[PDB]
Amino acid sequence: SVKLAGNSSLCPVSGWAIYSKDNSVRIGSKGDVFVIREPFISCSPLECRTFFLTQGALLNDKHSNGTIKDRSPYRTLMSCPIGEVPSPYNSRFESVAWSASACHDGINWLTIGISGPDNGAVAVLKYNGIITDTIKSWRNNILRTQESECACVNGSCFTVMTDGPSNGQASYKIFRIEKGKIVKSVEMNAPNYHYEECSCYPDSSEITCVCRDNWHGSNRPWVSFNQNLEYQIGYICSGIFGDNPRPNDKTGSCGPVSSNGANGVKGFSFKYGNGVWIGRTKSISSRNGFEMIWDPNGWTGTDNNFSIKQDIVGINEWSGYSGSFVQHPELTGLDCIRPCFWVELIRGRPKENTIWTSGSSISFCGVNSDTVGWSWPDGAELPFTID
Amino acid sequence: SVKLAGNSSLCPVSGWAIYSKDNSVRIGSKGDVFVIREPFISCSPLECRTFFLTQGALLNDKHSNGTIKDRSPYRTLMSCPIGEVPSPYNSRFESVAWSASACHDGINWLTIGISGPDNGAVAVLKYNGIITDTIKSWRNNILRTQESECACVNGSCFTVMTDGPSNGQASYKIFRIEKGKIVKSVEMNAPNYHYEECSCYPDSSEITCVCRDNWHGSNRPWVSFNQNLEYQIGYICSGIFGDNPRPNDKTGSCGPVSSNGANGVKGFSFKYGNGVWIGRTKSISSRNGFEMIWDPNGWTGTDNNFSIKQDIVGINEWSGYSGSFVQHPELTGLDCIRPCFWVELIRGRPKENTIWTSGSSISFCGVNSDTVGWSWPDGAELPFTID
Amino acid sequence: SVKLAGNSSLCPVSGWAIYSKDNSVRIGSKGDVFVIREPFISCSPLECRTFFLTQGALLNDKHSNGTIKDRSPYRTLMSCPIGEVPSPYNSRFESVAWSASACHDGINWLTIGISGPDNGAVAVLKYNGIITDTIKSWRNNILRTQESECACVNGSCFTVMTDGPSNGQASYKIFRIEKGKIVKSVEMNAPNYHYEECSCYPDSSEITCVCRDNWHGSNRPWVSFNQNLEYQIGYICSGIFGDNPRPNDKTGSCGPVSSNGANGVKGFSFKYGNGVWIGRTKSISSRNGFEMIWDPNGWTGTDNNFSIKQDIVGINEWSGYSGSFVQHPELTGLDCIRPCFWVELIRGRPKENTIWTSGSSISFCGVNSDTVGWSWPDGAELPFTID
Amino acid sequence: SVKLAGNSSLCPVSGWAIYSKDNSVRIGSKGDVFVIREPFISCSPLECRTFFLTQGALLNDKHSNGTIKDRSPYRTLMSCPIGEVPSPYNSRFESVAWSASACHDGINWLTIGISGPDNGAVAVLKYNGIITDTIKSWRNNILRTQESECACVNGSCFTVMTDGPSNGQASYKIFRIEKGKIVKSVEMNAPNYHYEECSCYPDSSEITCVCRDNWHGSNRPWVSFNQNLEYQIGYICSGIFGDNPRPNDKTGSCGPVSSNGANGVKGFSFKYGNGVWIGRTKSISSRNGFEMIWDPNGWTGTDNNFSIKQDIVGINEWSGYSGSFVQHPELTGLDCIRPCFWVELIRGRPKENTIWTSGSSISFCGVNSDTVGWSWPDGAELPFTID
Ligand SMILES: CCC(CC)O[C@@H]1C=C(P(=O)(O)OCCCCCCN=[N+]=N)C[C@H](N)[C@H]1NC(C)=O
Ligand SMILES: CCC(CC)O[C@@H]1C=C(P(=O)(O)OCCCCCCN=[N+]=N)C[C@H](N)[C@H]1NC(C)=O
Ligand SMILES: CCC(CC)O[C@@H]1C=C(P(=O)(O)OCCCCCCN=[N+]=N)C[C@H](N)[C@H]1NC(C)=O
Ligand SMILES: CCC(CC)O[C@@H]1C=C(P(=O)(O)OCCCCCCN=[N+]=N)C[C@H](N)[C@H]1NC(C)=O
Ligand SMILES: *[C@@H]1O[C@H](CO)[C@@H](O)[C@H](O)[C@H]1NC(C)=O
Ligand SMILES: *[C@@H]1O[C@H](CO)[C@@H](O)[C@H](O)[C@H]1NC(C)=O
Ligand SMILES: *[C@@H]1O[C@H](CO)[C@@H](O)[C@H](O)[C@H]1NC(C)=O
Ligand SMILES: *[C@@H]1O[C@H](CO)[C@@H](O)[C@H](O)[C@H]1NC(C)=O
Ligand SMILES: *[C@@H]1O[C@H](CO)[C@@H](O)[C@H](O)[C@H]1NC(C)=O
Ligand SMILES: *[C@@H]1O[C@H](CO)[C@@H](O)[C@H](O)[C@H]1NC(C)=O
Ligand SMILES: *[C@@H]1O[C@H](CO)[C@@H](O)[C@H](O)[C@H]1NC(C)=O
Ligand SMILES: *[C@@H]1O[C@H](CO)[C@@H](O)[C@H](O)[C@H]1NC(C)=O
Ligand SMILES: *[C@@H]1O[C@H](CO)[C@@H](O)[C@H](O)[C@H]1NC(C)=O
Ligand SMILES: *[C@@H]1O[C@H](CO)[C@@H](O)[C@H](O)[C@H]1NC(C)=O
Ligand SMILES: *[C@@H]1O[C@H](CO)[C@@H](O)[C@H](O)[C@H]1NC(C)=O
Ligand SMILES: *[C@@H]1O[C@H](CO)[C@@H](O)[C@H](O)[C@H]1NC(C)=O
Ligand SMILES: [Ca+2]
Ligand SMILES: [Ca+2]
Ligand SMILES: [Ca+2]
Ligand SMILES: [Ca+2]
Repeated sequence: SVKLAGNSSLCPVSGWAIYSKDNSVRIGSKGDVFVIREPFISCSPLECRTFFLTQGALLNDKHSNGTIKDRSPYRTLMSCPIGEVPSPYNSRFESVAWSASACHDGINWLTIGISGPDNGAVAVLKYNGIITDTIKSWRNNILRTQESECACVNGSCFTVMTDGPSNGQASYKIFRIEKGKIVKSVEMNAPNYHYEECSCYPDSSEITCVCRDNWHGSNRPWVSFNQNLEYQIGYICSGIFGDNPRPNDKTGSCGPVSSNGANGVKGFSFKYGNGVWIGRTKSISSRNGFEMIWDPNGWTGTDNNFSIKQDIVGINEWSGYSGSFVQHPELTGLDCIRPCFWVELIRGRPKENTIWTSGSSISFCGVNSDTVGWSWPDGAELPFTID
Repeated sequence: SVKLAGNSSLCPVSGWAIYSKDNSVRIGSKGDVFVIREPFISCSPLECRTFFLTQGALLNDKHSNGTIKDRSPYRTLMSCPIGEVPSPYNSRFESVAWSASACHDGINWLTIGISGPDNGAVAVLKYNGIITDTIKSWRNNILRTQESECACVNGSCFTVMTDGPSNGQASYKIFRIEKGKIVKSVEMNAPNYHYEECSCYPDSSEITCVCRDNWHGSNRPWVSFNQNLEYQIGYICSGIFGDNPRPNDKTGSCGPVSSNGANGVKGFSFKYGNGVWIGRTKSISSRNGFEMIWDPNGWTGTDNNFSIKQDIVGINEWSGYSGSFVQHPELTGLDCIRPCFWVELIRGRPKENTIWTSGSSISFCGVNSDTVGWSWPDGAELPFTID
Repeated sequence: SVKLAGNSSLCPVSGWAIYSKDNSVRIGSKGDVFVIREPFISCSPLECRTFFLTQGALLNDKHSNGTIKDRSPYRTLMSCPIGEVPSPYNSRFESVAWSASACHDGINWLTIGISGPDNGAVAVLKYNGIITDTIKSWRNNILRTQESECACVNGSCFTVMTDGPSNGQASYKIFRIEKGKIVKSVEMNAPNYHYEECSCYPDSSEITCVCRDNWHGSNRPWVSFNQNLEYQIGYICSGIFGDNPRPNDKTGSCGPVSSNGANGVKGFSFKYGNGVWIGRTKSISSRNGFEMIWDPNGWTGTDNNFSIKQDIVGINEWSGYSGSFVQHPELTGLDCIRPCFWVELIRGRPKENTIWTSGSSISFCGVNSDTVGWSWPDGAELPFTID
Repeated sequence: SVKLAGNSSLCPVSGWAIYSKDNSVRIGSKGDVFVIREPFISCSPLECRTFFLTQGALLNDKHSNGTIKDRSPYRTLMSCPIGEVPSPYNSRFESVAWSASACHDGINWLTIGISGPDNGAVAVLKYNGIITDTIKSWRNNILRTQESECACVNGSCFTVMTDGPSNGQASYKIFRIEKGKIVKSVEMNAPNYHYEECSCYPDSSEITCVCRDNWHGSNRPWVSFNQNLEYQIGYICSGIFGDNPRPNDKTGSCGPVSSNGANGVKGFSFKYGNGVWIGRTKSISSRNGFEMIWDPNGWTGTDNNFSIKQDIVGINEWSGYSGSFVQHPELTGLDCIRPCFWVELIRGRPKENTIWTSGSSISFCGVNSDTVGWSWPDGAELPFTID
């Protein structure tokens, strides 16, 4: 076992090849499948796993009732092999959690699970499944984290947490973690910015996080930092607006775009110099569709001009959260960090007539070979028997 | 593989971080989950497992009928990874048993499973799943043991067994076990004491057991011993009374507290010099709630004064048995033996209107970092379909 | 990996300690559990497994209909860890089979699965799951084998097969198998003997098989042989008659006891010089109860006098087949081959009002420490929903 | 780990011994079993696995509705151990796919999964579960592949893909793949030939593929090639016609036999000089029965004369696709490549009155020891509850 280096740059990619699909909701009609949301993928140097927040309940059972609710003492962070349905028969228990992150440093898994009251939640950090640290809410207002993988470089792993309002100014901290122990943290000085649910990836020994402004931004905020937590902040400048909801595409801003800026969805993007690969919903107003868009000047430039779109989920189909995950050279044998992404396909409440909310997932990896657009949606027929 | 040393002292702890939650009863509404009681956790130098006594039946099936009953030829000791629901698809078979213990010496698992008639029960000891010894009832009155992990030091493991009445004087024996073979035993000379269901942990090469006085004590008895089975006995002196039922807190005794002393619940406590960490129910009269209390003078002093309470399960929620488990330095990389605990959350009979009784579990580990009180209860909605 | 020696003698045993119980039928009321019969246990130098003949169907499903029937193209030999219920989620596939045997030589598993028409059945031999030999019926009348483990000594494994009538003289062959290849066979010259379903175990470099005379013997036939297949034959002489059905105990014979001799049940016994440990049903007329009896002169002497009985299953409870299995020194660390046994607890047809027949299992290992009699029966409540 | 050589010739075989049977459809009546079709087997140097295209749904659940349909975004390539039922609790996720292939080079698994639109489908190649290449449709008309294992020789693996009409001339390409990367491809110049769903096996360092002519041939086309993709083409000359549908046996042709040539079924055959082992349906008009036929002159000669038939599935029972798989010397310890085959037993639509279509499987391996004909059919009773 050797620590992941994380010093190479992101692989160049022309399109996105399909990597996995679990069909969780379709299978959970009959099989014993957890009610989940906030899924994400992360890889060790030997496998990729799907992590997820269960609701302590199965699909099509009465305890799925009320699962629109975000935070309870029943929620647990669990994981299973990528592409398999999350069941009690194939899932590893990770942590008690209603917000989470996880990543592998090359030697062992770090998991981060936040539970406890809204006014005093505690993140429990584990390394190889042993508790190695805790951090308690410093603003007493829903201490919360990425809902996607943390990022590792040279034996350290990194994450972002938020505490305070989700509809106004809050407080955002970056953490350096070594063998599950917090060895440094910094509070970002980011007045008028809003960071939620960051998608963070390593690139050339530094971390780049693309997050969600749930306050007053329909473009996405970003924070980038090196191993010592020296950080910079901005918003993606492209007029191909990344959040949901958002306005129609038009001239962008390098600061938060107020139009349709309140609310949001977890997302990601990958920076390539001045260019950006953006994943987003197809609808400007709800969690429908998914597409990947290459804007060669979109990280730093404000026009609404792009060079490539690839369809992922059709406009009339349900999408949800999305996030980055990477495959490092130690896993792939490549000379670059391979970028991949996942999409959560949310079914049930609030859009559909059910007692429950749950999701399935799809994922893709970036390649420089031929790809195609299509739609790979959830495919379950709702409502279910229990509804 | 190397034997666990067990020579370091208990880690200092300021609070209890949440470690696991299985949601067994909620999941067993639909999934194939064993009817269980008497769960406990124990760790090897590589993983922690949940051990439990099944009823040879699944939740929501007719064979769960009558599972208030303690002893039958259908009960088996099985185990699964911590935090996973106990199913026939993820559980390792250990022993035929209606009372049990288990622990790992650093090389292999010892399990102890008692079965047979009330007038002549036999404990079957296994090391790495091979039968290595038996011990038969010496009082012909329900030979029985810890219902939690045994404790290992320097290649030997240790347990306590009781035979005789549960409402009067009985007989209590301590055993030293090496590779599943009993190499020494002693009968404790403890007139007017009652020991049931001991929670035993290693600390500085000696074993400390905190047990249940089911006869006439609402504080908890203790027995401590070294590897040669030279032992001392007492009761926890604190007026923060540890058993359930019990009286309201008041001046304690270093002997059995007669008030509300009959009956009891399995529990634990950790000794730190003159101080004690006590886990107990919140109700004085039934198995409701759970809390951890630090009394800095409570091992040896009789006042009802404490310095720290942390809530675990709310007063209006069902609790049940609780027990110690430790994580040794060989597992954690620490310089001390880490104390942890589990709580059984009992659902069904006798408190609820069901044909069945079963439990889920929560667990916590001691840390010297920030923690919080909350309630993490079972969460199943009873009755079930089968009722 | 090293070949099992099989050169030590059988461990001396005073009684039988309980080793496993699966509760298959009770669990299969709800869980996904195979309809099985003809279970047996066998151990490698690392684990013990339960082998069984499935009916290609689950309990409580319509395809369990008609499972009184012995031979079909749907039956498969599968295995799972000892004490676990045989499900499609925990069972390894071994062979297509309606009669079987299996054993581990110290390096790999041999399995033997017989399938095909009654007039031309073929045994398929596999070593480490690769087909290594076949043997075809030589009498065109239900080629069939042990339904329990084969026996290994010094890199060779041994079994017995029968072809011809089950109610008259048939033909019986002994086979020596090396890495799944038949290297020698002999036809036993045994006029007026009947051998079915042999329970064969190694002892002092030789194999002893105790079988079932389904023709005209209520005591059990035996055949013993060395590695070169030089063999001797006899019947257990004790008047503690071993088969079911049988007469009440009285003076025995060293030849087949005609009284109630037609029909039978698979069984076993262990030879200790002139003495014998006999396992048998408690009823003389049906598959009810189980008990172990030590007769110190019963291998070679004809009196109905015994020195020890231990109860296993009560007289009013269903039993079924039973068989030997051993644990060699390479597994246990002992200086002798440890004798163990299993009992099949048959439920459904023909004794009960169901569409189906299936079994659960119990097992025990011989020890020289304290033991007790009891009853550990199946415990399912019939009929089931599907009936 | 060492690359498979693939330089020895095919083992000589006199008959086919039964290797596995899963009973998937029978078990899926109650258990949680995927709706599948297009199953196939492939082996590593350590195990054999069943690969299959799921429909993202379970048997006896409403999402099995409409599963006669071939191509959807819900279909996934998954695998499980040979002989086990394909469930979400025992199946490894491989790829998103509605057409597939897989094989092991001695070091790692290659999988090939085709998904996307009919007018632009993309094959995603993975080596050890990491995406290593893609190939996009070059004729924009259902890019598609073997539905059975690819073939490996000396660190390279080989497959055939088709793009264009299934009822007229299409385009056929052969690919050489090294560690999941396409290192060479060639378009076969095969005017008036039709290649679908090739069964390809290694033999003496070359690959032989026997396929399906869905255009105008009731005998089977073949293509053989060496590692550099120098290829030859023909049709099996025997008058024992291999496809379904077909005419009654009569004088054959070395070119496509037009009589009943439209449509087809995936199949295989093994070449032994001028002779051929043919597997085929028993019915000339539908997917009923299965039999193996040795024609000692049938590869190159046109008579309808044969030397050996062995029955596999009875004339009145449902069959389906069939395919080759091999076991190399590195797995078996033999000096030749062992030929084996599988049969898909298709149940449901279009032949039966159900909402769904799914299959079970049987397999056999070639031996030079005694064998027998029989019928090992699916055995499920249709319709099911959901119908
Ligand atoms: C902004 C970050 C964060 C601030 C607490 O909130 C996150 C947002 C979401 P999100 O998917 O946007 O929520 C959908 C709400 C649907 C409301 C429907 C109303 N109908 N009814 N009843 C889910 C997350 N688990 C949640 N995180 C935590 C930790 O709770
Ligand atoms: C005191 C130790 C021991 C002495 C035999 O009894 C233990 C106590 C308990 P406990 O949880 O306190 O029992 C709850 C009784 C509820 C009675 C309800 C009445 N309604 N009805 N019908 C469970 C344990 N398995 C049991 N051990 C064994 C070996 O049987
Ligand atoms: C004697 C050896 C052998 C000779 C073929 O027969 C064995 C005997 C039995 P056994 O348990 O004794 O059978 C119970 C019969 C119950 C009949 C009930 C009648 N009611 N109805 N319908 C099971 C075995 N699988 C069977 N072996 C094979 C290979 O078929
Ligand atoms: C010829 C190769 C290929 C050309 C696209 O078609 C293959 C043929 C079959 P096949 O088993 O022959 O199809 C059975 C059709 C039954 C029709 C019943 C009509 N009733 N209704 N509604 C299955 C395969 N998945 C399919 N491959 C792909 C990639 O779709
Ligand atoms: C990353 O570090 C490795 C190991 O020293 C080195 O070979 C490589 O050049 C670095 N890569 C980049 C892209 O900087
Ligand atoms: C869901 O919860 C509501 C409100 O507590 C209740 O009225 C309803 O019956 C529940 N439904 C189910 C299926 O449990
Ligand atoms: C990586 O960490 C090592 C060891 O802590 C440190 O000495 C070094 O500066 C770091 N290397 C890089 C390339 O950032
Ligand atoms: C326990 O033993 C180890 C190994 O000899 C030693 O380093 C350590 O000091 C001991 N610890 C204590 C706390 O006594
Ligand atoms: C439970 O057992 C009782 C008493 O034997 C019986 O009357 C009742 O019907 C049973 N219930 C179920 C669901 O089996
Ligand atoms: C531990 O056991 C060893 C070996 O049996 C013994 O010699 C020694 O006294 C013990 N050590 C301690 C530290 O108790
Ligand atoms: C069996 O063989 C071993 C190894 O040579 C030897 O030590 C032993 O004496 C033999 N045992 C008996 C009981 O013959
Ligand atoms: C069992 O089979 C019989 C006879 O074929 C049939 O009449 C009966 O309905 C079947 N029962 C079930 C539950 O399938
Ligand atoms: C065991 O097998 C070996 C090797 O085939 C042989 O030489 C020897 O005679 C046998 N030994 C015993 C103790 O039977
Ligand atoms: C295949 O290669 C091996 C290894 O060099 C060699 O021993 C063998 O003769 C070859 N086999 C054939 C049948 O050509
Ligand atoms: C199957 O689909 C058809 C057509 O969409 C529908 O009318 C029918 O009810 C469905 N059946 C089930 C069991 O879902
Ligand atoms: C096998 O591959 C090697 C290495 O690429 C090559 O040098 C050789 O020609 C090939 N050998 C055979 C026997 O085809
Ligand atoms: Ca926003
Ligand atoms: Ca008490
Ligand atoms: Ca008889
Ligand atoms: Ca054709």
